[PDB]
Amino acid sequence: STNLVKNKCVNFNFNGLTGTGVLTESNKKFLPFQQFGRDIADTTDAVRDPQTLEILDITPCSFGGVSVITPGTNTSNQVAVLYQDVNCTEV
Amino acid sequence: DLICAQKFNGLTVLPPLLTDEMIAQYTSALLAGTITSGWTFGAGAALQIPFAMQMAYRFNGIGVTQNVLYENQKLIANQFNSAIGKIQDSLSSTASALGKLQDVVNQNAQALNTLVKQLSSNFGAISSVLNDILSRLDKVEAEVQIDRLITGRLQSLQTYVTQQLIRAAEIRASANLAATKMSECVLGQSKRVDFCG
Ligand SMILES: *[C@@H]1O[C@H](CO)[C@@H](O[C@@H]2O[C@H](CO)[C@@H](O)[C@H](O)[C@H]2NC(C)=O)[C@H](O)[C@H]1NC(C)=O
Ligand SMILES: *[C@@H]1O[C@H](CO)[C@@H](O)[C@H](O)[C@H]1NC(C)=O
Ligand SMILES: *[C@@H]1O[C@H](CO)[C@@H](O)[C@H](O)[C@H]1NC(C)=O
Repeated sequence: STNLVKNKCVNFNFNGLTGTGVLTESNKKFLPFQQFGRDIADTTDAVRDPQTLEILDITPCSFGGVSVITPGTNTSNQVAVLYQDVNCTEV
Repeated sequence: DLICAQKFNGLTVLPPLLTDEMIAQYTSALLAGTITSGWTFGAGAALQIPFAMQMAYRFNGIGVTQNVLYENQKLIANQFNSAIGKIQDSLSSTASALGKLQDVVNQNAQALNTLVKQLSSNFGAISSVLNDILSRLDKVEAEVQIDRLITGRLQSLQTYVTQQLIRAAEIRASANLAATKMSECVLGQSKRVDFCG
């Protein structure tokens, strides 16, 4: 059993269920016997911590297309990179 | 959410270059130009003209001599104003009139969904989880299986992609029609019959 990671990209296993995501506190409310939550897409959206019952979201770590914004290489060698659809930390 | 699972498999939904607040400036400008300036802003510098005169033209466009409008102006006002009020009642309870739009939004999320579900299909391979084939078998076998995954998924993309291209052109022709109406109907007065309704 390994210490749980909160608000940080982590590989994980819960009860044999495996994946990689960002585990957070979540207010969605299970029925007691239940284990997983799931989303429309049959992904594993939300799981419950076995040792301390709590509803933990799973958001896989953000990713996006790098976009290199440049004027023509004619005018400059300088580029401004756009990381698409991420909050600015993971830089 | 639907976007979240999509966002999670490599499916990203880039932002439309023009935000709705921007579109609402254009559809304000065109709409504010047509009111004051007549149609002349499509052909050049907008020309302030009394609106009640602008109609005295747009009747000559339909063959009705303008002496009808200055005389019937009031009666035409209420007929216009009331006919506006009917529109807002229709939309208030009409889900269907937007069916054209609602269908387009649907069909994309549809094929988007189906694209996602194809990640759960065996495609003949022993499982639809990538790693669970690995850790079960020694890789020289997995090289064989992961084919039937890739061969499956790669196909399922080319299905989805080739769809979008076709569907894109369908919007493409519709977008061309919108430009044609925007150009001719709004910025002009269309002599074409039943093109503007
Ligand atoms: C043209 O039709 C309109 C109705 O569409 C007539 O306007 C109505 O006239 C009656 C009087 O008979 C009024 O009670 C209504 O209030 C009017 N309606 C509106 C919207 O103002 C108009 O009289 C007709 N004119 C001719 C020459 O036939
Ligand atoms: C690109 O560089 C050429 C000279 O190499 C110059 O003539 C031209 O104006 C430049 N283009 C732009 C857009 O600055
Ligand atoms: C990014 O995270 C900060 C806190 O770390 C938060 O204030 C901000 O709203 C977040 N923005 C997005 C787009 O996630």
